[PDB]
Amino acid sequence: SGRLWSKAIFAGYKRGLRNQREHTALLKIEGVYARDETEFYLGKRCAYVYKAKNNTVTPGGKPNKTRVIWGKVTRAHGNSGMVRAKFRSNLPAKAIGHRIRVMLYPSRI
Amino acid sequence: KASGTLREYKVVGRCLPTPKCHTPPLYRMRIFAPNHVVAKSRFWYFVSQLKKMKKSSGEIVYCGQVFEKSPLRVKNFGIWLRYDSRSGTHNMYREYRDLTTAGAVTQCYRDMGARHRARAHSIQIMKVEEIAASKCRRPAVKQFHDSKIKFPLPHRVLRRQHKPRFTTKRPNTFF
Amino acid sequence: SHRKFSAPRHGSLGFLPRKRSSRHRGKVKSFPKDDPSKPVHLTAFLGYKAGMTHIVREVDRPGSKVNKKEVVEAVTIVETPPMVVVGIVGYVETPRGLRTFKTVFAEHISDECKRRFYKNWHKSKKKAFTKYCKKWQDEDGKKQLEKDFSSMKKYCQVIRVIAHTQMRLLPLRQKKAHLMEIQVNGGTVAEKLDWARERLEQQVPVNQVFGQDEMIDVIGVTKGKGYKGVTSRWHTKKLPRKTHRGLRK
Amino acid sequence: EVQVLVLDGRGHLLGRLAAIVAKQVLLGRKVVVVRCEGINISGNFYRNKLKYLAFLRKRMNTNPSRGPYHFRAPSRIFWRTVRGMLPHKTKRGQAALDRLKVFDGIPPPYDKKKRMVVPAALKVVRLKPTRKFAYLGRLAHEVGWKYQAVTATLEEKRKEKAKIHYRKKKQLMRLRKQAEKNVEKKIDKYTEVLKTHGLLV
Amino acid sequence: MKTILSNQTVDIPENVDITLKGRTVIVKGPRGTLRRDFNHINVELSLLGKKKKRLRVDKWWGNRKELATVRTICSHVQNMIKGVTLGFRYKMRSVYAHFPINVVIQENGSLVEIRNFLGEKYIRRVRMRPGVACSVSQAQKDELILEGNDIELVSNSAALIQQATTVKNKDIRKFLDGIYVSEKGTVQQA
Amino acid sequence: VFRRFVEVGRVAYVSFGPHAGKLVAIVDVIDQNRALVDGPCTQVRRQAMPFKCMQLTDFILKFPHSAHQKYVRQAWQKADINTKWAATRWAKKIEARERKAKMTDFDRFKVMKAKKMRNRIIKNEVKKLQKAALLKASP
RNA sequence: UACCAUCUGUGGGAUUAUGACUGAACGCCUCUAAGUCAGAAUCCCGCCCAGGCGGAACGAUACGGCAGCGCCGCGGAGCCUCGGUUGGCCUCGGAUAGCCGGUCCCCCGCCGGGGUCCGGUGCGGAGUGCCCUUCGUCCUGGGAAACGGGGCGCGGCCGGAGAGGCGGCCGCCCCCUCGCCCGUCACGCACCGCACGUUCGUGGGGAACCUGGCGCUAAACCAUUCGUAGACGACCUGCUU
RNA sequence: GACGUCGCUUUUUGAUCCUUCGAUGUCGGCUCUUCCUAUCAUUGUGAAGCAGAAUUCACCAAGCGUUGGAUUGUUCACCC
RNA sequence: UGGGCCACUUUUGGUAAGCAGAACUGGCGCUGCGGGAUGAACCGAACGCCGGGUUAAGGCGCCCGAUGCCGACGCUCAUCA
RNA sequence: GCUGGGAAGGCCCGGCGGGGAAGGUGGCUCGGGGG
Ligand SMILES: [Mg+2]
Ligand SMILES: [Mg+2]
Ligand SMILES: [Mg+2]
Ligand SMILES: [Mg+2]
Ligand SMILES: [Mg+2]
Ligand SMILES: [Mg+2]
Ligand SMILES: [Mg+2]
Ligand SMILES: [Mg+2]
Ligand SMILES: [Mg+2]
Ligand SMILES: [Mg+2]
Ligand SMILES: [Mg+2]
Ligand SMILES: [Mg+2]
Ligand SMILES: [Mg+2]
Ligand SMILES: [Mg+2]
Ligand SMILES: [Mg+2]
Ligand SMILES: [Mg+2]
Ligand SMILES: [Mg+2]
Ligand SMILES: [Mg+2]
Ligand SMILES: [Mg+2]
Ligand SMILES: [Mg+2]
Ligand SMILES: [Mg+2]
Ligand SMILES: [Mg+2]
Ligand SMILES: [Mg+2]
Ligand SMILES: [Mg+2]
Ligand SMILES: [Mg+2]
Ligand SMILES: [Mg+2]
Repeated sequence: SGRLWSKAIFAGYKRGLRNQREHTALLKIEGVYARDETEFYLGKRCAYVYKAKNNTVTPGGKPNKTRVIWGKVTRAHGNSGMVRAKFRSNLPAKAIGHRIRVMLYPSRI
Repeated sequence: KASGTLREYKVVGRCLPTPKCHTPPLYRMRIFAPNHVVAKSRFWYFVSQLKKMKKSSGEIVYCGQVFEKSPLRVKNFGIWLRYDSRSGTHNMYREYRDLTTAGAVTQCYRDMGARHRARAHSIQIMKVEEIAASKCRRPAVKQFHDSKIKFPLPHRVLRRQHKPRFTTKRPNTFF
Repeated sequence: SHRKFSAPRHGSLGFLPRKRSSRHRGKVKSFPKDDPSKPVHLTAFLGYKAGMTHIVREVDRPGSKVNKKEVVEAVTIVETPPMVVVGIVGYVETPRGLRTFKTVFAEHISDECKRRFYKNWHKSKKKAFTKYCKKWQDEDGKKQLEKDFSSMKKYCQVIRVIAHTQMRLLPLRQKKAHLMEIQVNGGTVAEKLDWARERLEQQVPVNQVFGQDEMIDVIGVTKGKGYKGVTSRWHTKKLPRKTHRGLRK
Repeated sequence: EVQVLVLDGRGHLLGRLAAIVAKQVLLGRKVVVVRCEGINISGNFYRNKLKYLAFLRKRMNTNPSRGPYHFRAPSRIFWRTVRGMLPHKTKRGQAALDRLKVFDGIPPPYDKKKRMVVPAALKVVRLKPTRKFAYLGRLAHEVGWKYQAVTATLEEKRKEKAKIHYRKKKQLMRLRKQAEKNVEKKIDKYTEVLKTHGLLV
Repeated sequence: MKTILSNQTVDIPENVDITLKGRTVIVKGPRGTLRRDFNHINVELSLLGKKKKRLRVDKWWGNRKELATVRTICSHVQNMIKGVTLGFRYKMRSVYAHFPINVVIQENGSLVEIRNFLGEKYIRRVRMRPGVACSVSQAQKDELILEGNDIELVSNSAALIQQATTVKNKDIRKFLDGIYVSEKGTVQQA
Repeated sequence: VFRRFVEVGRVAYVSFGPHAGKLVAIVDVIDQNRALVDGPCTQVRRQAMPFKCMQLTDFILKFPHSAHQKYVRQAWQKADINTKWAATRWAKKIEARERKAKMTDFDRFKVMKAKKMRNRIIKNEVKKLQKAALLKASP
C-alpha cells in the first residue's frame, strides 16, 4: 500500500575530469532542481536495491533474492538538485543511470 | 583596475610638510572605484601625472564616498573621457541616463568595453556632470526626453526555459 | 610526384564490387514510372537467349550516307514463350521505402512453379500451396481472400504480378520455372487489381507485353570467365618482356 | 518516472535539443523524438547545406565503404548529433544510444500519444526573430534524402485524423460543461470544498 | 541605437476595401483583388478610419536594418492599391538592326514566342506569370503590352522576356537587338 | 495588438525579484531597460526596476511623470487598485495558487474525497446526457 | 578472343559566378537590407553496381506407427535462470508583432466552413495541468444512484496499414442492488519502536511431469548428375508420370 | 606599373643538424592510382584599345582531357 | 658529474630558424599531481597511507564534475564567422 | 557603533513666502475623427 520513498537516479561518482572518487555518489532526485530544495533531503537514508542469484536473509521476513546497499545523503552538489551521498560500500558502476530510493528516514518535519 | 558596481569617492591629499613650506596645498579628486583602496591608488596615479607628487612624499588627508545627492531623480550625465586603442589615444564624450553618477560611470565603463574593446586601465575619466534634457546631444537619450512616452514590450522571450524543462504546450510571447 | 603523362582511368568505378552476381535471373531494380492516364499493361518479360544471326534491311535515315541503301546488322534471338501469371503482390510506400503489403496466389499452380519453390523436387513430397488451394476452394477461406483483395485495393500503391515461364516448351534441360515480379502500370489501383485478377491463372504473350520496333532494355548476367588477372580484368598495359616476377601485373 | 518521454522535433534547434536528449538518455529515460524533419538549424539554408556538403566530402579515400557514413534521413542526422554528444565508445554510452529512438514523421505507436516540448531548444525562444534558419527536412532532401513526399502525405493523413479526434474531444468538453450546469445543485456542497483549497477558480 | 517608434501611414481610397488578417493584407478594389503575406517582418499594421481609412505600420524598438522595412512594406501596399485601382501595364518595344523580331502570343495572352531573334532558328518560348496577359499593341508597330494587377508578376514577366532575348559571344555595345521595357504605366490613367 | 503599454502611471506586477508578487506604478522610464518605480500603497519604495521583472496589467493611474510619493499615493487611493485588483481574476488566480500551495495533508484528503464524488456525479450526468442526445431518428 | 569484327552509353533538383525584379535604408537612386527570378562540364540525387549484427509478404512445416509437433486451458503441481520497476494521461494544427473557447445569419450530400456577436489571455477548457486512488469486513440510517454494476461469460458488427498486433459498439443469458459520499456499530495476530514492505506480475527465458479437446504428417544438407558456373568452396540444373 | 612597399608558397637552391649509421635500398624511365589548383582546353559568365573572326584580362569551376616521335641515362631541354 | 636543454627580461652573429653564442633568475634533466583536448620545460602546485572540509590555475550546453542563475549592459551575420 | 554625528525618503493641504523652467498642466488658437 503506497510508495513511501522518493525516486532518485544514480548519476555518477564524484569526480573532476580525469579522476573519479568512488566513495561519494552523485544523485539526481526527481522534482528538485535547486539547492534550497535539496535542503529537505539533507540527511535522509538512501538505498540501492537490486536482485542477484542467491538468496539472502530478509529482516522480518523469509529469504529472497533482493539485496540492498544502504547510504545517506550528505550534501548538495552544485546549483541544480544533484545531491551527493555516501554509501556503506561504494556503489557498483552498473548502477549508473538506475533507481535509488530516498527513504524519508531520519525525519525533521 | 577591475570593476563591479562603482562608487564615487572624493580623495583629498597633499605633499608631505617639509621645513621649507610648512603648509603644502591640498588637492581633491572625484574618483570612481570599486573600493577606497583602489580609490587611493587611482588618486596617486592621477595626481602623480598632474603634479610632481608621489605616494611616498605625500598623504591622503581624506578619502570618503560621495553619496548620490538625489538617487530618485532620473538625470542625464555627460562623461568626458580619454582612452587609448591599439593605436593612439582619443578624447571622447558620452551621454547616459541614470539615477546615480557612479551608476552612469559604470554604464560608461561597460559601454566602452563593449563598443571599443577598451579596458578600464586604458580609460581615464576626466569629467562627469549632470546634464538637463534640453542640452543633450545623443539621440539615445533625447528619444527618452518625452513627457508622454509610451511603448510596448513586443517580443517577450521566455526566461524560465528549465522550469519546466519538458512541457506539453509551446510558450507565448505576446502579452 | 606527378605521373608525367596524362592517361585516363582504366575501367569504371561505377561497376564494382567486381564480384559474382548473387542472382542468376537479373533483377529489374527500376520499373517505368506510373501515370494512371495510360491503359493497364505490364512492363517487363522473361526470355531466353537462343543465339545470334544477321539480317538485311533498308535504312530510312535522311541525310545519312546509308539512306535508302541496304545494310547488314547483327541480331540476337530471344525465345519468349508466354508467361503464366499465377500470383499478385501489392506494395505500400513508407518513409523507410516501399514494403510488400500482401501477396495473393492462385488455385492450381503448375508443377514447374512448384519446382521453383523446391530445392530438391526428387526427394520432396510436393506439398507446396496445398493448404492454400484448400482455402481457395473453401468458402470461409474465400471471403478471407476477397477481404485481402479489398484491403489491398484500399491501401496499396504499387501492384505487381508474379508470373513464371513455362519451361516445358523450351529445348533446355531445366524443368524448374523462373518466377518474376512484373510491375503493372497505367491506372488506378482498383482498375489494375481487377485487371490482374482477371489475368490470374493465365497466359500472357510477349505480343501483348511488347510491340514492333520499340526500344527496350535488357537485364541479365554477363557471361562468366572465372578468376582473371589485371590484364584481362581491367585491361591495364602489359609490362615489358624482361620483367622479373611476371608481366601481367 | 518510468515511462517513455516523447518529444516533438518540430520547431526545435538541432544541437540544443540534442544536448538535452543526450543528458536525459544518459540519466536513464527512454526518449522518443518524432518529426525530426521539422527540426530547425540556425544560420541560413545555404551555409547549413555547405556544412553538410563538407561533411559529405569527408571520406576515407582508401575505402569509402569503410569510411564515415553520411546518413541522409533527418532522423538519422539528429541521431548522429546525439551520438556526437554521447560517450559512444563505452558500454554506458552505447546503452544510452540504444535508449534513444528517433523517427521521421510520427509512426503509429506515437501518433496517438501526447508529445512534449523542450522550450530551451525552441526556435522562437532561442533565436532572434530577425535571423535566418534552415529546415532539416529541406536540407536532408537536397543532400539526398528520398522520402520527404511520402512523409508529407502521411503527415497530412495523420493531421486529418487528429482534427477528427480533436473535434470529438471538444464535443465531450462541451457536454461536460453542460453537465456541470445541469447538476450544480447537488455538487455545490463539494464544489465549495475545492474552491476553499485552491482548485477551481 | 534602437529608435523607440518608427511608423508611417498609407491612405486608402473609397472604392478599395482592405482587410488585415494579422500580417496579411487583402486588397479589394475594382479590378479584382490581391493578397500579400508579410509574416517575415515584425511590424504591426492597423486600420484607423471609418470613412477616411488610414493604415498605420509601426516598428517599435527596431534598429536601422529593420527600420528600412517600414517604408518597404508601405510601398508594397501602395503598389497593391495602384494595381487594383488602375492596374499595371508595361509597354516594351522590340529593337532590331537587321532581322525583324517576330513575336506571336499563344494562348489567351499567357505565352509568348520569339522566332527570328538575330536570324537564329531557335524559337524561344516564355511563359507569362499567372495573372499577367501579354498582347501585341495596335497603336504602335513592334511593341508588347503586358498587363496585370501584381507589379512583381508583371515586371518579372517583362524581365523574363528581356533576358530571353539576349545576345551571346558578340558586342553588346553593338548588337543591340532585343526587347526592352519602354515604360511602366497603368490602365485607365486616373 | 499591443493592448498594454509601458507608460507613466501604468500599473505592473512584479513577478520575481526582491519585490516579487507585488503591484507597482511606473513613475518614469530610465533608458530602455529600467523604469523608475514606486508602490506606495503596496509597500514598495521608489527604485529602479527591470522590464524583465515587471508584467503589465490593465490599470493606468493618472499623475504627471516624476511626481512625488504623496501624489502617486493619492492617485492610487482615488480609485484604489487593491480592490480592482483582487476581484480581478488574475489576482484570485494567484490567490488560489498560493492556497493550493499551502494545502495540508488532511486538507488534501478532503479535497480527494470531494473531487472523487464530484467527478462521479459529473460523469454520470455526462453519460445520461449523451445517451439522451443519441435519441435521433430523423430522415 | 580484337576498335583487328559488332552492339549500347540516359533524367531531374537546389543553386555558384553572373544577369535581373520589386524596393527601402538615404522624401531620389539602388540585384539587397526584408522579399522574388533565370542560371551552369560544379554539387546532390536519379539511371546503373553492391546489398546492413536492417526490415517485409508468402509457402511448406517431420508416424504407419507409438511419435512427434502445433493450437485451445490458467489446467494443475512445481524447478532452475535474468532481472528491472514501484499509478496513468487514449493524440488538434500551430502562431509567436498574437492566440484559445462559445453562439445568431450564409454555404457543404442535418454534421463541417465562413461573417457577426460574447467571453478569457501572464494561458484555469490551465502539463506549475488533468484522471485514478487500496486497511478489510459486520449491524444500521441518509442522500448519489434506479435509464445501473460485474461476468479473462457467449455471439456479432465497425474502425485502425507508416511499424496495422489495437480500439469501440450492439444482441443472448447468469449473480448483486453491494460497491461512490456523510454517518451508527464492533471485530480481524494489536506479532510488544526498527531495514529489502508496497506493484507491474499469472514478468521474460530454459528443460521436465500430469491433464483433457482440436488438429498436421515436411524439408534442408551430403552423396549422384549438370556446366549457363568454377582455384577449392560457392553457383545453375536433372533424377518411375 | 618605374621608384617604393606588404605578403603567400615549399613543385628551386640554400641555411640548420632535431630523427635515423647493431642500415628507412641512393638517379631516371616504365607501370598504376589518387589528390591539389596558382585553369591550357572544354561548361556558364563579366571586361576590352570586344564590328565579325581571332585574341587578351578576370570570375564560379579541378567534372573531364592534356598526345605520337628524333637526340640525350638524363630530370630539365630542343625540334618534327 | 665535467655532452646539457628550455622560459621572462637583456643580448651577439644571421633574412630567419624548433639556428648558433652569452648574462641573470627559475625550471626540465632528477618530478609525479590539477589545468593547458593532446605535449620533458607553460599556468597552479611539488608527493608517506587515508577520511572530512576548502581552494589555486582552469572551468561550469553535452561528451565532462560544475550556471537547470527568470544573471547585467552592449557589439557582431560571415555563400572560408 | 561610525559616516556629511549618514545621503535620500515619509507625514505635517509645511507655512509666510520668494523665484525659475520644460520631457508644457489647465485655459485658450489651429487640424482630425464620435450626437
Ligand atoms: Mg598531370
Ligand atoms: Mg632481369
Ligand atoms: Mg518607390
Ligand atoms: Mg568575337
Ligand atoms: Mg572493339
Ligand atoms: Mg544575387
Ligand atoms: Mg531559381
Ligand atoms: Mg534549374
Ligand atoms: Mg640531417
Ligand atoms: Mg644543436
Ligand atoms: Mg644511417
Ligand atoms: Mg633500424
Ligand atoms: Mg632493410
Ligand atoms: Mg622500406
Ligand atoms: Mg579558382
Ligand atoms: Mg568522375
Ligand atoms: Mg661524457
Ligand atoms: Mg640556444
Ligand atoms: Mg642524463
Ligand atoms: Mg632539485
Ligand atoms: Mg615539476
Ligand atoms: Mg595535465
Ligand atoms: Mg592547446
Ligand atoms: Mg580531500
Ligand atoms: Mg572543460
Ligand atoms: Mg554536468
